[PDB]
Amino acid sequence: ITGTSTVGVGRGVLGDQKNINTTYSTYYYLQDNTRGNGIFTYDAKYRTTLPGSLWADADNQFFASYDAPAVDAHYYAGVTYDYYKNVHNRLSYDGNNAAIRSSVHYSQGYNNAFWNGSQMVYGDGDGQTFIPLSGGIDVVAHELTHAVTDYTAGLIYQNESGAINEAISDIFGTLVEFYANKNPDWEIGEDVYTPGISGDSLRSMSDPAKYGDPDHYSKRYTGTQDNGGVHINSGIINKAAYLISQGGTHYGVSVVGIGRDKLGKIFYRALTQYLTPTSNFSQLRAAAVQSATDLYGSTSQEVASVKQAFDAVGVK
Ligand SMILES: CC(C)C[C@H](NP(=O)(O)CNC(=O)OCc1ccccc1)C(=O)NCC(=O)O
Ligand SMILES: [Ca+2]
Ligand SMILES: [Ca+2]
Ligand SMILES: [Ca+2]
Ligand SMILES: [Ca+2]
Ligand SMILES: [Zn+2]
Repeated sequence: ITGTSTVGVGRGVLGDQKNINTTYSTYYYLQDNTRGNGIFTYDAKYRTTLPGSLWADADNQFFASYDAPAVDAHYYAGVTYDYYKNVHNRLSYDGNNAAIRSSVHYSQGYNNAFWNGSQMVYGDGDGQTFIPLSGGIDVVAHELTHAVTDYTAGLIYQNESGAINEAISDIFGTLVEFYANKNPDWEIGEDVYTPGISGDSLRSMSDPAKYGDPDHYSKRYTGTQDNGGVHINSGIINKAAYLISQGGTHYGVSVVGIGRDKLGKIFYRALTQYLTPTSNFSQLRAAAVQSATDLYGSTSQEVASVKQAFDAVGVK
């Protein structure tokens, strides 16, 4: 909407206070004009029609329980925009500052979040498996990264390409979580998963097997559930990414870590210059090796480490 840029204040899902960019025209709307062509947050009102209504508030204060998922979706979309712009020189998900749209309060007891082809969508959870999912910065960045993937490599959402698609979202979700630097880790969704259980998460990149996911190509799932295991087999690539960054010895294969920034540069280049809609794991290995070669040179430690990591997870 047309209006003047303002700064509201509120509390997120975890009870933390933050400032948010809003727009004033009669009401204060969750419309952040400071980033690209805007970040817009909508109320789905417990229903499934999308996007719902642009979030309107009378006083620019967002401290109601109902406000919390909107505050975090809006704010963490901003952080994710900043990561892509500042770290990768990418302007929004399409590279041309497309408006970023999110809807919260989707459906009832909805234990998931997704990119629907046009926007991000967040359930509130059922209060047992999840609390409102926008409370996780890794979750928000995971969802926006699906949009980046769709506009770039275009990895088809099934089987190996789909598992790469998922891993790309977990990798950048995690790198955004480190960028914001609040309780960062290599776990996925820990901030909004199972409020009654401490110390767990939906997935782990450092040890995917902790939550039943494969950490070696020999353990890949090839059934039909979960689109051919896109959230399962992602563990193989998540493990490789973790090893590239942090190092370690996995099934006897030692990897020299090169750090998060270089992991991010290598995978961003692979995503945007080499991967295609049908890439499999072997082709991802080749893309990451080529990307590291471009950035650091054929004889570099970075290239050697990428090879070590894929060797470690059984991907040739
Ligand atoms: C980071 C998580 C908290 C949320 C994350 N959600 P996600 O991977 O975006 C869900 N994916 C999804 O719904 O894809 C199906 C789809 C939806 C809409 C259009 C096209 C395809 C997840 O791992 N979900 C688990 C699952 O769906 O099994
Ligand atoms: Ca208010
Ligand atoms: Ca964390
Ligand atoms: Ca995390
Ligand atoms: Ca938990
Ligand atoms: Zn996903």
